[PDB]
Amino acid sequence: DRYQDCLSECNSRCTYIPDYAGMRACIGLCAPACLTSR
Repeated sequence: DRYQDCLSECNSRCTYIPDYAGMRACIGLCAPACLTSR
């Protein structure tokens, strides 16, 4: 589903973030925004 795909690439995309806080927040908000925007 578009949800799994988006989240997948999204996570693996923001996974490059060295900061644990920035990474968790980025991926944590990326999904919600993606689902609400998609």
